[PDB]
Amino acid sequence: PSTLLKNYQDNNKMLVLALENEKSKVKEAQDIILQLRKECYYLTCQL
Amino acid sequence: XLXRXXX
Amino acid sequence: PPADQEKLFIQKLRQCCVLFDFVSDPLSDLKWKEVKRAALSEMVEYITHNRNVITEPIYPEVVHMFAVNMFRTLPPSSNPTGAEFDPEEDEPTLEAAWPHLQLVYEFFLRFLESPDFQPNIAKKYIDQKFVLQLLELFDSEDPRERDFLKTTLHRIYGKFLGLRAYIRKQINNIFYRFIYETEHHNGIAELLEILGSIINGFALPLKEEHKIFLLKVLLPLHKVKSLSVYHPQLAYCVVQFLEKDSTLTEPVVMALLKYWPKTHSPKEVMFLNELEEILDVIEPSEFVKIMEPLFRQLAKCVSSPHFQVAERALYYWNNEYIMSLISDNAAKILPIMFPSLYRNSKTHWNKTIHGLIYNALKLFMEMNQKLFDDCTQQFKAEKLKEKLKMKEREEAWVKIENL
Amino acid sequence: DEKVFTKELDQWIEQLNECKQLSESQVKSLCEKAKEILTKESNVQEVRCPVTVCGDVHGQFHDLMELFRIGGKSPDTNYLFMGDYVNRGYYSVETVTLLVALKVRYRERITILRGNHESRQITQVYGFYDECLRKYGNANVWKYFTDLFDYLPLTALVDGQIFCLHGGLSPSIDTLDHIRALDRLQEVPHEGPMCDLLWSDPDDRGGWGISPRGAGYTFGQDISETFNHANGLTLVSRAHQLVMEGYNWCHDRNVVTIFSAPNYCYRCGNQAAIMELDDTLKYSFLQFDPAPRRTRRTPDYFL
Amino acid sequence: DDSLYPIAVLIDELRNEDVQLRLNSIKKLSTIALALGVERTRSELLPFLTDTIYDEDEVLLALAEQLGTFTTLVGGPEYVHCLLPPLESLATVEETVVRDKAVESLRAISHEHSPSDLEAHFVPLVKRLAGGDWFTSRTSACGLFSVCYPRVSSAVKAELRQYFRNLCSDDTPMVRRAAASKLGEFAKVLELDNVKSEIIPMFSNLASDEQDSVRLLAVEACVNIAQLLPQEDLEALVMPTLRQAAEDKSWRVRYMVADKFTELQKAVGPEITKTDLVPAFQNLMKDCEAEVRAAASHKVKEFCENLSADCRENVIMTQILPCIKELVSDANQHVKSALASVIMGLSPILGKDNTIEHLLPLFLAQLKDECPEVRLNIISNLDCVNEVIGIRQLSQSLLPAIVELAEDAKWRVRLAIIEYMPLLAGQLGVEFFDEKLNSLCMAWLVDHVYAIREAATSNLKKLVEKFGKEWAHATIIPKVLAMSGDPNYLHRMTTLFCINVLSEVCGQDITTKHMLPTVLRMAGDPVANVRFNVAKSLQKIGPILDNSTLQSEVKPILEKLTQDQDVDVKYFAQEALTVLSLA
Ligand SMILES: [Mn+2]
Ligand SMILES: [Mn+2]
Repeated sequence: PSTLLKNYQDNNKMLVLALENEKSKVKEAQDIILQLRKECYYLTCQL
Repeated sequence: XLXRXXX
Repeated sequence: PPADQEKLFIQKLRQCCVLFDFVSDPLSDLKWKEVKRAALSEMVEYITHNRNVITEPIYPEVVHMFAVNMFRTLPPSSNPTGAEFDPEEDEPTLEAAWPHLQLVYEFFLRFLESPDFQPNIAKKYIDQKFVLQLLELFDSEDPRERDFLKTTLHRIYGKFLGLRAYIRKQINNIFYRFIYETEHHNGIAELLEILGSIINGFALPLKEEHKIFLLKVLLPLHKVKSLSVYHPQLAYCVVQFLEKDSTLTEPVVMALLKYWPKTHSPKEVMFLNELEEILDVIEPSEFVKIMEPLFRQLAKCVSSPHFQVAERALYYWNNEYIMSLISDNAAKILPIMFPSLYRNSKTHWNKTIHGLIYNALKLFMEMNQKLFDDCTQQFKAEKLKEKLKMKEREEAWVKIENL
Repeated sequence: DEKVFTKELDQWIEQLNECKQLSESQVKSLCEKAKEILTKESNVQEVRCPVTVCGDVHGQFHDLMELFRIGGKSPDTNYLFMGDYVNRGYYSVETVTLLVALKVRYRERITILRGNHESRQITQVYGFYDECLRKYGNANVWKYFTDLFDYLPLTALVDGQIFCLHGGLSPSIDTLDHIRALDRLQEVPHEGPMCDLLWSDPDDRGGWGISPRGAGYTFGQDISETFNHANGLTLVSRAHQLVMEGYNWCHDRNVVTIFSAPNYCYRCGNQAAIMELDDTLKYSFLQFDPAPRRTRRTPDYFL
Repeated sequence: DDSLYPIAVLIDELRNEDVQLRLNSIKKLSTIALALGVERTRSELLPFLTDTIYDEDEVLLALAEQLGTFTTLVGGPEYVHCLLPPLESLATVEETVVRDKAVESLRAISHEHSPSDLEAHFVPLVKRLAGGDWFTSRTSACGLFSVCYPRVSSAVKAELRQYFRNLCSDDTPMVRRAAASKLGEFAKVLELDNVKSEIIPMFSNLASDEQDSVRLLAVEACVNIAQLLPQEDLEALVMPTLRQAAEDKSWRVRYMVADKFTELQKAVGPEITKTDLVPAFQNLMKDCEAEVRAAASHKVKEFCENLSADCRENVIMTQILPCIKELVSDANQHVKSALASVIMGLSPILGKDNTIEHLLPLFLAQLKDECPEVRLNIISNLDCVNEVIGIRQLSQSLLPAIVELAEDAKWRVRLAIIEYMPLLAGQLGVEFFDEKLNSLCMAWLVDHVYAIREAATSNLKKLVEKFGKEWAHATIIPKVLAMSGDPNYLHRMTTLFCINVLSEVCGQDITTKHMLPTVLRMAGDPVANVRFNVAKSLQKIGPILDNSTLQSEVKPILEKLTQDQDVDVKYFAQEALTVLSLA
């Protein structure tokens, strides 16, 4: 009855840490997208 | 109860 | 049996004129409340399924039964008033006599909806006086009451040509008072829903009365603080007129420009949203008339520091049809839009709208390659215009020593 | 050694006590002066032992005045405010500018932390932005105050023992040093530790969990107990969630919620509270109600 | 630049797109006019502002304001009528606030019109406005009648009366509302037998209007109307209409009556009050609607205080008193609240024995009400009761309840009692006070809320002013100083705040011997807040002391604090040395 709860416990640091890591990754990808958007703009300016 | 972001 | 039925009906209408107290004494008369509750309950079922019972004498008996139950003075507001309160956040305060009130409403409705119902026989009793007191009821705090009233007045409007002019004039009065005197009324939405359906019904070469009604009543409804409560239904009413007669679009768009919120952001988003729905119906001919004033505003909005204002504006670019009207008018629109989104390309606190202005600038150059950065050429024409200004005032003040 | 400026400040403060805003050029100067003092304060500010600790205020100036009536005048008694100075109330301009004012006159007597409403985005969807606009006619004062919010410390530590912050705990955070290592000089991010600290709520679901607010996390007793034991804290003191008694214990008293805006948005009917930490760090709470509140407006299309 | 150059610049400025720039022009419109002739102002600028100006409501609002101040600029009273065309237009404008300024400006300049001009220019303006197509023009007109009327010929007066009458019977409630608004104003300007013959009918019709929003405005008018008129005309005319409003189906109407009730009582005079206003008031105190009952409650003492000298006892004791008793246990917090704030003022009216018999139990039920606002409102006016009944009687009947409220849950109630203590103590005397009430006052100093501490502190100064400095030395001082060893800095500062106050009136000796020593020891308190208050406190009591004490004792300690590690201590020390001239 103990280890079961203890498992759910570790399983949750695990999942949360992961969620927080993926969230981190969407934000970094958003920065790539903003840069590229800027680059498309600068490049179309010289057309 | 006004809007979750908080009555 | 075939007759003493008609006497027993009237007898029960009478007994339903006894008003009961649900507020002051909430524990009183439980038994007799039920008696009444049952009494009009069966009267619904009675008139609902059966037929040929709306006989000539029961008309006054019904209208009177309604009036004595429905037409009271509404109590003091249960909500605080003032500049620091949003009526959207008001606690729902319910009509405590709804047990009886619902069934009076439900009844008078079936009484109306019967195919055996004779208008020009009832009209003796449903008169202007009745309508006025019915109209007063729309300020009820209870949404269920307002809901029934909406449907009831909507029927009455449909079935009595005599009363149509009066009903129009009377609700107009209600709005004028709301817009120009009190800025408080609970039933604006509901009255507009009725009006929406009424706008659709209107006839081909739109009548002057209704044009005036759009320009003088519906547009100014836009200036009141609590627009969010009824804006959808207001926007609908407006859009329908424009569908019915396209020549109305310049005045309406010019009006929305005239009323543009300077200190109320949710309303700014509300206007932007309403205007787009308008552009979704704009004949190109009517578009050429209002583009420049329109986009001088959109320029202000796009450069707005308020992310929800900027966003909603910039979202106009995801509209294929708007985007094409921009395209084959690009001559005029681009030199006014450009400075705005250029000043905000170098830097921005909000990354999303930063992304959206970069995209927007892209779509503009794809329309007509415009290396036209005689943007700063205007920034000088404005420095000179200011030097001529200040040198004019000099002359005027030094001409105060006067004749 | 000239106090020409403290005369000027004393005037600004006196004015503000009469619920009168400062001017554009005064706020700008105020924030400029405020930045320089805040910048030298830590992500986890060390706060001296006798203080009175306060929850949310949200522009309810007259209730802040009421707070001072319960607590004592803003020099004589030390205060620590846990953020959230600006949104739902009718007087956000007067409230934040007063509190900043007090901080620059008495940097040692008052500490002000960042809450989740001290941020460009939140300040726009809720009142503050429009308040600034109808009280000044432009977005400058907003720009100065929001620029200033990036400089507010995230957390306080009273006597190495009572951890003070607006939101609650973070999965990315296990120690104060994790907090000290952050770069706070920025807009509140949508995700991450800085965000969690201003957004999270404790709850009764004994672990990390999804926040019903679109941000931060919920957390149960076991996090609090670990976090307290790991850092040698006797109590987590926090302030971002309305409580009807103005203050609320939970998690076997590892955390307290303090909330200082009575009858929130003038709707909620809650009591407010503040907590006094005395010379020997014994606590006591003071609850209080809203203060006795003693034409047709200008059209919103004017300016 | 030539003759009309200043107008060209204005045109340019109103062609601008920055609305703000257009405003600055309009704000500087009197400079334009001065630049121009007086006659170029008249025959060119004025017409320009009339025809050639289409713009936003904010600009029209400014123009309205400017035009209200242009009389001299246009050539003075010989020429004010020039201003009317512009103002007539603005009076027609949809936006409420713009047309309101327009009216305000029109009223102002009317006084500059000769009666001829009022007849040839101003009155026609009122006609056009009052008979205009839209309700905005018509509502504007209602504001203009009472400034031209007293100064025009009787034929013109007959016309103004007709138009005013037409407005009162508009198809729209918007105009009817605005009319009823200006009915009293207008009445006050009519010749009296026109009040009787033409205003009464107007008033009667509005008072029975279908809309209750109109009807309630007729009540306000009834007051102005009754005040212009003597006992006998009231009975035929305004009274049967007034008696109706008090029974109106609309609580909004019944509320005005209740709210305007004493004003009505005066206006009508004691005779009709007795016959008509007594039953009405009773019914209003029994209204089904609480706001009405509350409103009426507010008037209970006023009404009674103005009843005729003869029947005063019978009516109060037999008609009003039992209503009051009923109202004391009303369900609604707020009607009970209203009553509690005026009921005690009844005492000097019923006299000693009646108060003790009838009023007292009431006071006691209100002194223990569950609603804090009730009990706050009933503390307010206790002295007025002490004047009618004895102080002996007071301490027997009410003192026990007052003592209970000294430890009330809500601090504002606690404060009410504190602010009343000094007066009350004076009346009981020292031997009574400091046997039965001393500790109670001392406890306040140690109360959880600052405000209570604060109040109890100045209270000390008031006490010493009636008991003198040696009662202070033996009774107050040592408990006050005992507080300098409280573990809590918050209560320690109380000791300083108390000394600040007590020094002012205990005199040099007591201060120096018994207070100063405690202040100087506190200079070494572990907590800065205490320390800088020792500075503030030495500043304050400094002048009371001999220069030798100041010099050998105070100065060193202040100087020691200027060396303090803490910025606020250092500042307040430096400050005390400047002020005391020990720097
Ligand atoms: Mn918060
Ligand atoms: Mn908050």
